[PDB]
Amino acid sequence: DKFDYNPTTIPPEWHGWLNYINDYNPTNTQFKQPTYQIEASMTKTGTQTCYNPKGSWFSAKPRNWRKYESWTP
Amino acid sequence: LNEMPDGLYKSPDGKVCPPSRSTMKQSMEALIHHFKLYTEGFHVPAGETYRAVEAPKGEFGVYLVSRGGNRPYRCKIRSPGYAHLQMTDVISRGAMLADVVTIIGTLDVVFGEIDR
Amino acid sequence: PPSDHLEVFVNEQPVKIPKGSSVLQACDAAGIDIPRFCYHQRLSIAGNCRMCLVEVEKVPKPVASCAMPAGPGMKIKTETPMVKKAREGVMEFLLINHPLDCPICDQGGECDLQDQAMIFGSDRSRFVEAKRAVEDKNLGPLVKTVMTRCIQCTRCVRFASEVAGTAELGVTGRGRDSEIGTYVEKLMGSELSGNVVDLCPVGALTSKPYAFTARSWELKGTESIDVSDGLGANIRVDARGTEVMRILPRLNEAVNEEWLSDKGRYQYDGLKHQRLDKPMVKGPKGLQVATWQDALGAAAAALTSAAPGEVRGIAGKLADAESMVALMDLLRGLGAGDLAHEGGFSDMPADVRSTYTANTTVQGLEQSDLVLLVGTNPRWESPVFNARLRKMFLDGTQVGLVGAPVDLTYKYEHVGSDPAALAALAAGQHPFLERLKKAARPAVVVGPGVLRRADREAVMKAVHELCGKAGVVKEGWNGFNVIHDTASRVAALDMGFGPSAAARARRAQGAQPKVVYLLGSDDYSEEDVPEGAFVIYQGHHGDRGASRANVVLPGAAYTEKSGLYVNFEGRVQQTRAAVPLVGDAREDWAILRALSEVVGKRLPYDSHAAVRARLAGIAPHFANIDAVQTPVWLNGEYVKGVEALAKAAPLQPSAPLTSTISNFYMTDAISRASRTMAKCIQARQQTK
Amino acid sequence: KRLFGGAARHFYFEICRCLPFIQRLHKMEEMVSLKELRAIVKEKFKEYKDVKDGRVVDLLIFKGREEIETYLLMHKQRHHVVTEVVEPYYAKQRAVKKVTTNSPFLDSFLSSGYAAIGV
Amino acid sequence: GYAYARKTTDKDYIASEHMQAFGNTQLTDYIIKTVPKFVKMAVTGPAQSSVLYQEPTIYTTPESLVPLMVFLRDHTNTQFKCLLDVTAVDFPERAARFEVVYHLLSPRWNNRIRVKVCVDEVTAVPTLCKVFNTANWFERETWDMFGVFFSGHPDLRRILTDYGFTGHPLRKDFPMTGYQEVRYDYGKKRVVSEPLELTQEFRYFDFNSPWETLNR
Amino acid sequence: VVPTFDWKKVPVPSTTAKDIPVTVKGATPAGDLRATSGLGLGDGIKNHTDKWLDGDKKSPMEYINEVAPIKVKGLVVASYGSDDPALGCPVEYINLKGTSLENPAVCKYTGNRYYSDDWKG
Ligand code: SF4
Ligand code: SF4
Ligand code: FES
Repeated sequence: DKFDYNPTTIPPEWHGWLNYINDYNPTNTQFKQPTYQIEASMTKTGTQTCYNPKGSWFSAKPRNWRKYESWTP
Repeated sequence: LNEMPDGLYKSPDGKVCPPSRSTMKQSMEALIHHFKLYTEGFHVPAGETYRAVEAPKGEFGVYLVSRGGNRPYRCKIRSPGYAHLQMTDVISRGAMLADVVTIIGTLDVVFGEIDR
Repeated sequence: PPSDHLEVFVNEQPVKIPKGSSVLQACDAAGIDIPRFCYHQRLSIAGNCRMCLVEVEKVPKPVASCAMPAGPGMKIKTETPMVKKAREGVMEFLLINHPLDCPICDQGGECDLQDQAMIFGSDRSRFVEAKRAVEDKNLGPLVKTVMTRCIQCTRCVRFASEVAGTAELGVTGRGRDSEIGTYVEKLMGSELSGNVVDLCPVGALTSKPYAFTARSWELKGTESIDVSDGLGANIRVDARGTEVMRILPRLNEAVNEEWLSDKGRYQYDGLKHQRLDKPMVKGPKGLQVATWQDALGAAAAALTSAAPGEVRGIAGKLADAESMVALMDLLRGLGAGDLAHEGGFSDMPADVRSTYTANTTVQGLEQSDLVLLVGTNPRWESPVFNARLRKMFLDGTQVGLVGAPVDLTYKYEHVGSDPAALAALAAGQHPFLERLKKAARPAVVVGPGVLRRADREAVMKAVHELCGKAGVVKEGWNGFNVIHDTASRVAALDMGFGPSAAARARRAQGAQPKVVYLLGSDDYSEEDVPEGAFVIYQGHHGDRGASRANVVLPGAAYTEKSGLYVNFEGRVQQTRAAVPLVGDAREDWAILRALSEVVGKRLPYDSHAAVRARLAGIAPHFANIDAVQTPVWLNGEYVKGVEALAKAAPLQPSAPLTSTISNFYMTDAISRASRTMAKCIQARQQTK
Repeated sequence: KRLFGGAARHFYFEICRCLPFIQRLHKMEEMVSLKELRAIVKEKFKEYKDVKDGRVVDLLIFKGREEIETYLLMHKQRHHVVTEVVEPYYAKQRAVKKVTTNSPFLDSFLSSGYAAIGV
Repeated sequence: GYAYARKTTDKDYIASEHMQAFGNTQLTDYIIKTVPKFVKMAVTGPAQSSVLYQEPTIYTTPESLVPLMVFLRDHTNTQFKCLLDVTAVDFPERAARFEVVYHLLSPRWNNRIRVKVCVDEVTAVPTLCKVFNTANWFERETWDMFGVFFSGHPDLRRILTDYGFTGHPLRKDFPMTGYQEVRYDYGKKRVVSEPLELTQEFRYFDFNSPWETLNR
Repeated sequence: VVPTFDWKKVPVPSTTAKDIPVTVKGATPAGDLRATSGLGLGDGIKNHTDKWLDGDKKSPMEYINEVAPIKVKGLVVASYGSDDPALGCPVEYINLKGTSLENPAVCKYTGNRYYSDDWKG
């Protein structure tokens, strides 16, 4: 990405090599891939598709966090 | 760098120092001590002390008061920059405005330890 | 006495102890708290955990201090090298087979094994062999078992045999393969079956409704009272913010010792459902949310537009004394007199407090050698009181019963079942009268099902004649006791919450009210709430009384307020707020003071202290909290005074003296909303 | 003759001497007058009129002094005077004999389930 | 003004044998015998200077704190020239709930000592500004944090807390989060103090074991 | 004398009785009391996983249900959750007698399931 380059697009199997944490990359090391692994992509901050808590206005259904049930007649 | 010995780096009193992570996952006493040291903590016996260290700005000291609990009853912090900054009234007398910043710089003050 | 207190030496300090005390009790009287796992104050001595080992002079072995009696001039040492080596060795033996389960165990944070290992044990282990693994057991919906954590202290077995009386647990196998439980798949059927979770010192037996929800260090504990029955057991409520997480007993030897029934322990989950949190007024659409000003105005308009003789006020089973005196003063200020109680016998005369209270008290009943129960089932009315009756049975007190035959977990002599049998006992036809006449301190306990009867005055006259002939009440001993099963009844009798003579006459000729105030009432009879009347419901749960009302005023539960309650022995106790008020609810006496202001005749008190001072102005014993007076006894003058109530509504010698509690697990609006109580009933239904 | 050396009236005189400079520096010329300010500061003094100990009187005067120099050195501005000194006084003398016949209890009842904390 | 650089060689020693023996063993008895009216209680404990020794703690009345400190500064055997700090400890169970604590260091003989005065909330302690020049800011901080009044101070005013701050934060009955909080108001265009409200209240964890023996 | 009590004639409100939290087979008998706290009651959430997971995402409980029970020779098994004991859970010793492929034993740390054909069966 020449126009919107960002370090959050570096996968974790290249992150430790590029940050000088270890000397391992996929070209010399076979990493164990979990079946639930989510691939790395660019951050979504500043847009309206960012992470929000469950009590937020931007959620599909906001939560009222009451710990009791009210009586409805 | 030349006299670094081989051996333990932690005190072997398990009622003060937490165990290793392999020991905690294999023996019952280590897991109990891990659970208790990471929640209640050790109990310090009742008493008091003042202990000081030659910190790079001077003498840094802690006055610890113990009633016997797992929490300090009183912890007074003595900072050298607090005493060094008190002198600016007698050190800057007879100086000019462009020497105040030199005096403040040569006293070596950081306001985190001054303002606790 | 031949020196009834003997002197021993604990760490060279002289200690005087009563005779028959053990070494552990002598160490406790010296201010030393000896580690223990199998000893309990309320159970029999076992001596199998070997943690209480101390050193006695001229004995080459460590002695077990819990079991060893203390002799004269004995020298006890609790801090020698052999005592410390013994403690570390016994702890090491306790921990070799224990599972590494502290993260997933519910006792973590309040564990006797953890804390005693930290203090009296070592910091390491040398054990690298494989451990013993045990399958878990099913004991019902209230007790959860992870049996790999058992340390074979046999506290559960001794409890089930001695206090609960069911005797269903045992130790099967031998040696390392000893195993606690029932051999076949069984359900723990005792009403006092949650106490064994407290008695287990480890996480082998934990509370199933509470499981995995909280750690003990996060809980703010409040010392309150229990309102699920009339005994008023002393409890501690543990809350995390606005939510009550568990309820535990606390020590009171004059009331409940250390026990609590399963209803009083597990009904707290009904406080999270069907809660009234907003005021509502019935419109053409139905009940809908309204402001407090609007709801108070509607209630005041209905209370003022009706004639004073068309207003009735009914107190619930859980109303505190402050709200009851507020409602009583508000209705009497309007010229009304129709006061009713949901717990029945609202027209009962309350002139002398000794006639509706336990004169012997709960702890004073233990000095009785013969007990006659009249028409009561104490196992379902108050299981903690029935446990104290079993404790009295185990050390020699004989029990007889006149009433319907019931399982009481101890042997009793069935004298009869009807008031005809009571009259035959008073005349002399049954040999149990001669057993009562020769007893040093006989006792009579009358249950609330007798007072709910239409002919209760004749039955009480027969009981008084029996007590006069058998020496039940004499100089130095008063053995006449009346118990109750509802929390709010005795306070209402104390303050005078009863209907006037005109209101009793109007009910006799069949007058029907148009405005009914329901102070927390959900088990009212249909004769007292007519259809088409205006209903003001003040309460905390949405139930039968709130579905029928026109104005709903949300109040506080007993975990949210500090109200006064009096138990059946006459002791004034109080709740305390463990959580704040829920939603837009208010304090219960405060609603009635605000409503008296909106009506137009203010109550003369503006604070909690002032309404308590009004209560103390009516009856002065209300001011003495956590204490009980000695009530006046007027011999047969009181019975002579109410002979007109004996002549009218005559005796029914064929109707059996029964107990009115037919559903033990669901008695009020809180326990009816509890899912745990419903599972408790379903477990007893699916076993057939 | 005057209890504990008359130190209350001496401190009151000192504050009353200090007051017009406070009014000029904080620019409160068109908000409050010196007469009502003197009455307000007098009303601060009457709250401790029943102190039976002279050491408590000396401590109270020392603390009131330190309050008056933190007002003199512009370490609290005019909005601090508004929100802490004169509007509590005007609220305590403005709500007296209100236009509504509601008792204080019923206003508290309609406000919330609990009493108000602070100001 | 002591401990001038005198030896030009490396020194492999701390103190002399006779003076170190006197300071580590006999100093408590010496101070008690020479000035008995100044001393009301003494504790010899685990030694501020090092983990290997013992050092005294002297209790005195406020009426004799200044003469005792002058004696401890100027006497030839106790040359305590440096005052390291002044602080207080709150004991709400006592009739006099405060203990004002003074630490001292002797550069002449490598020693340390601790001096205590017990007062309540309304008893003044004499200032040590004339004896030690650092006593100024420490007494100002002690007045700020605990409300201990030091009589004879040149300018006793608060030094650490906020400008309008009433209340002494290090007392045991003062709340950890306080009573007021601070925000900007767009309407008043000023930073304003308001009564405290917390989005998440502080969770107090009560960890203490009912078998623990050390609690005093 | 002492007549039996009929529990089947005891009334239970229908709103309460239909809302009992129960369990599937797992580590308990199927249908026993499931402990719950108050979280999610205001939003009408009676399920454990729905209280923190939003959407049609695969739950952790559905992940562990796809791993078959493991055949172990012996009477007791030690569960670490990893090949390396330093990287897993504290060791759990799980009883294997009375177990089969249909009714295996489950680790309370990891949710892995084990059984043995060694208890004369
Ligand atoms: S009973 Fe539970 S909390 Fe206590 S030591 Fe055993 S595993 Fe840990
Ligand atoms: S289950 Fe608990 S009470 Fe029963 S023997 Fe085991 S450790 Fe003791
Ligand atoms: S407490 Fe005595 S042997 Fe267990």
